[PDB]
Amino acid sequence: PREIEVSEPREVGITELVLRDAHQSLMATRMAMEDMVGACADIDAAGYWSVECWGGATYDSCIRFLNEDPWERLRTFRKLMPNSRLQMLLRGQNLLGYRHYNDEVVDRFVDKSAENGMDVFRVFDAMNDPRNMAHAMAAVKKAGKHAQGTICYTISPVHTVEGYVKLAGQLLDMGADSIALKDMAALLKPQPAYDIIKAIKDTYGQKTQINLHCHSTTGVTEVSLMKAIEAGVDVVDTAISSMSLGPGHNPTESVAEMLEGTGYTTNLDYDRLHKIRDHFKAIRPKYKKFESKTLVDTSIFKSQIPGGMLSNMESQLRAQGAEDKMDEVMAEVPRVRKAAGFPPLVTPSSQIVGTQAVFNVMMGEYKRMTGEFADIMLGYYGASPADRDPKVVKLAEEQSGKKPITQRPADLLPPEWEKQSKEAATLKGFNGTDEDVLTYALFPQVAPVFFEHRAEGPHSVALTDAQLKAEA
Amino acid sequence: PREIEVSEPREVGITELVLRDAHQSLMATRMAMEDMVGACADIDAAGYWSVECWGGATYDSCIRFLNEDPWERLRTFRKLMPNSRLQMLLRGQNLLGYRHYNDEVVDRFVDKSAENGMDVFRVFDAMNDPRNMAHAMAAVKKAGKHAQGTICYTISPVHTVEGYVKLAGQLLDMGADSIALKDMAALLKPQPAYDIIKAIKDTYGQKTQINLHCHSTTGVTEVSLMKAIEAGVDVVDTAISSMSLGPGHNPTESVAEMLEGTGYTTNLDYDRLHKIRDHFKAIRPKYKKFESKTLVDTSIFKSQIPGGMLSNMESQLRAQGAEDKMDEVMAEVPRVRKAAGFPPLVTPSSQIVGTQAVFNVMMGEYKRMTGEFADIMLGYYGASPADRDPKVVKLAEEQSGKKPITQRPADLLPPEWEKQSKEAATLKGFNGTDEDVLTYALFPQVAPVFFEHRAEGPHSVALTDAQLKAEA
Ligand SMILES: [Co+2]
Ligand SMILES: [Co+2]
Repeated sequence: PREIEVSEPREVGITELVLRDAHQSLMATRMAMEDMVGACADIDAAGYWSVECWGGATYDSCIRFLNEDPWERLRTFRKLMPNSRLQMLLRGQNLLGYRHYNDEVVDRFVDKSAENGMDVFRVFDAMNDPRNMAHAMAAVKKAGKHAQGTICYTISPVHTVEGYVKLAGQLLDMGADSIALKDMAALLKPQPAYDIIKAIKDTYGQKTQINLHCHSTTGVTEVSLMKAIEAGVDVVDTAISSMSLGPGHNPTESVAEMLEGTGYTTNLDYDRLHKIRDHFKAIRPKYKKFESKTLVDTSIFKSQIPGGMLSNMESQLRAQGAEDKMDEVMAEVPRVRKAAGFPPLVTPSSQIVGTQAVFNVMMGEYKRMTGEFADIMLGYYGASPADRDPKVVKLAEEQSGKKPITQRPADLLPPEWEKQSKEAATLKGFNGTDEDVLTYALFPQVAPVFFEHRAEGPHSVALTDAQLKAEA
Repeated sequence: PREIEVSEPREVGITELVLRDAHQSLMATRMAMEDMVGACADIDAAGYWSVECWGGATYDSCIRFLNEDPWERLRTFRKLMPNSRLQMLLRGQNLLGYRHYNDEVVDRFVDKSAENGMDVFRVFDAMNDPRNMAHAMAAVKKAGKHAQGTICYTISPVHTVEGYVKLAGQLLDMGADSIALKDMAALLKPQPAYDIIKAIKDTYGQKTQINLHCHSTTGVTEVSLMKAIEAGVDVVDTAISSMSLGPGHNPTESVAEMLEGTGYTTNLDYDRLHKIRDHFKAIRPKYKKFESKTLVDTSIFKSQIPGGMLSNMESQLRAQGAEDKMDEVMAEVPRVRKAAGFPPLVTPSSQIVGTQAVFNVMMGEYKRMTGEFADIMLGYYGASPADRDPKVVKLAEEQSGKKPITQRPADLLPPEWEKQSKEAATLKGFNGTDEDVLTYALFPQVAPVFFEHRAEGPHSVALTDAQLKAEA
C-alpha cells in the first residue's frame, strides 16, 4: 500500500520575478523602467512574499544599455511598492561585478543597497563555495535585512542530497535567515525536489525557511514545484503568466490555481494578478527583437550543457571555421568540468568551462589555458564541489605562473575603496555618492560613458508602438 | 501524519499528438503532409502507446485548405508507421461532419476507417450524451478495433466526480475498451485529476484502462498529469517538445523526464524523440502566420469561457459596432449555458452558446434564438448534463415550431447512404469509392471543389523557405 507523506495544509508564499529574472531570462534584461512602473501598484497589492526587482544582470543592463542609474531604479521601486519585501540576487564576494572584491567594498554595497530599500538579499556563489557568500551574508545581517543563503542546484557525479543538506547547514551556520535552492537550468526533477527539500526540513527542522527558484527551460519544474510543496517548501518563485515559460519561469497564476483542493493555498489576489498580466502582455511585443526561440529543451538532462552555454560555444566554432566538431566539444565539456571539480554550469563557470573545452578540441587538450580557466584550477574563484585534477592543476600553474591557493580568495585582496573613490571622482558626470563609486568599482569600462550621458535620462532599446505597427 | 496513496511503480503509456491535435491546436490544422512524413519512421520506433494522426478537424482541413485526400493521408501514415497503433478523434454520431447521420453512414465511416488502417477510435460527444457515442462504439467493436469512449471534462455546478464515474460506467456498458478523459480547455486541476482517475479505478477496477488528454492552455495540466499517474492512469497524451505548450499540450520529453526516480517510467526512446523534436523545430517556423499569441491563460477558471470562444464573440461585437458590452456578454454566457443544461463548452456547443449569448445582450434575452440554439434546447443534439430550463425550452419551441424530443436524435434519421452515393456520383472528380461518398456526405459544400482539384496533388499554405528568408 504505497504512500507518500505530504506536508500539512498550509499557505505557500510566492515570490514574483517579473521585475527582474523574468525579463533577464526572456528578453536579455532589456526591460525599460517606464514599461514596469505601471504595474508596481498592483504588484505591491497582489500578496507576494517578496518582489524580486534588483540585482542579477539588471545593474549592468541599466548602465550599459538603458542609460539608467540602477540606484534610481531601486529607489523608485521602493517608493512605488512600499508594502512589499523587495528582493535581489547578489553573487557573493563578486557582488554584481566582474571579480571578487575586498570585504570593505562588499560592506559598502550591501549597506547602500539596504539604505536604498532592499529587504531580501539572495546571496549565492557560482561554485557553491560558502566562504564566498559568508561576508556578504554578514553585511546583510548587520544592516538588519533578510540574508538568504543560496544553493545552486546542478546534476553531477558528486552532487547528492547529502551534499545539499550539508551546504544548507553551512549556510545556516553563517546566519542565513532562509535557504534558496537555485535551479537556473531547470535541472531539478520532481523526486529530487521532494527528497532534497524534505531532507533539509528533517535535518534542520520545519522552522528552516526554504525558497525554491526553478526556471522552466526543460518543462518539468512546475511538477517539481508541486513536489517541493508536498515536501514542505515555504516559498516558490514564479513569473506573471504573460512573462513566463521557455528559459523563463513557471507562471504565477498557474502555480496559484493548481493548488485548489490540495489543502495548500497561496494568498495572491487573482484580480491584481490579472492586471499585472495584462500590463506586461501589452508591453512584451515591443521586446520581440530580444526574445528566445525555444520554449522547451530537455537536452541538458543528457548533455549537462545549458542551451546558452552550447550557443556561446557554437558561435566560437563557426567563428573558428571548424563547426564540424560541435560533437567533439560537447564530449570535451564533461571532461573539463570534471577537471575543474564539477562546478555548477552557471555564469561565469559555464563560459569558462565552455571556452576552455573549445581550445582542447583544437589547439589541443590543455595546450593553451585561458586566464579564467587557470584561475579556476588554481583556486582563485574558490573551492570546487569536488577536488580538481592535480595534474590539470599543475599545468595551470606552469601555464600562468600563479601558485595554487585554497583559502577564500578575498583574504588576499587589499583595501581598495579609497583607490576606487579617487579614480571615480575624476570622471565627468560623477555625482560624488558611494553609489557612483560602486558603479565605477563594479563596471570600470562602462561607468565613464554612463556618467557623461546619464543626464539624458533612461532610454529604451525596445521597439516603439510606431515601429510595431511598421512590422505589421 | 498526512499521506497520499499512489499507484505502484509501473510503466506509463504515452500517446503522441504531433501528427493531429498538436498542429490543429497550434497552427489551425494547416500542417502539410509533406512536412510530417519525414518524422514517421522515428515516431514509429519511439515507443508510444498510440499515434494520434487522423480525425478531428484534419479531414476538413485536408479537403478545404490543402487539396489533400484525408483517406490518402491515413493510408500513408499506416504504411510509414507499420508497427504503431494509429489513433483518431471521432465525434460520435456526428462523425467528422456537420450533423448527426443515420446509423448506416456511421457504420460505413468506421468500416472504411478500420479498413484503411485506423486502430484506436476515440469516440466522443460534445454534450457527453452516451447515446450519441453508442453506435460508433459498436461499429468500432464489429471492425475488431479499439473503442475508446470519451468523457469531455468541464467545470460546472452539475459536474462532479460521481457524475464522471457514472459516465465511465455507461461507456464501459457500451463495450468501451478504454476510457478517455478529454480536457480540451485545460480545466483539469491536479486534485480533481487524482480524485476522478482514482474513483474510476476504485469503482470499476484497476483493469479499467484510462487515457488522459489535457491541453496546456491554463498551464496547470502537467502537474495534473503527475497526479493522474499517482492515481493510476494508464496513458497520458503529449506533444513533441518543439510542438507543445500554449493552446497545445504538455511536452512528450518533459513528461517522460519528470518521472525519473518516482518509480514510474515510460518506455520512449529519447534518441528517437530528439529526432522527432528537431524535425518539427525546423519546420514549425513556416507556419508562423497561423500561430496563437498566448502561451498561458488561466482566466477560464473564473469566466468559464475558453479563449477561442471569447474571441469568436469578441469579433461578433466589434462587427456589430457595440464591443462596449464585452462584459455584458461574458456575464450572459453562464446564464445561457445554464439554460442549455451546462453542456461542456467545446465545439460546437461553445459557438452556439456564445452566439446566442450575444443576441440576448442586444436583440434581447432569447428575443431571437439561432437555429442551432433552438435545436440544443429542443434536444436535437441529445441530452444535456443537466435538465434544460423548461421556460427557455418552450420559447425555443414557439420560435422554431419544432417539438421537443428527448430520445437519441439519430433514431429519427432515415437511411441516406443511397441518396448520398447518387448525388456524389454526379460530381466531376468523384472516384466512385465509399471514401469519396463519405467525403461528400461529411462536407457537401467542399466535396465539389476538392473533387475537381484533387488531381493537382496536395498543397501547403505554409511559408516557403524562400518566403521565410524574405521576412528575415
Ligand atoms: Co533565475
Ligand atoms: Co485535444
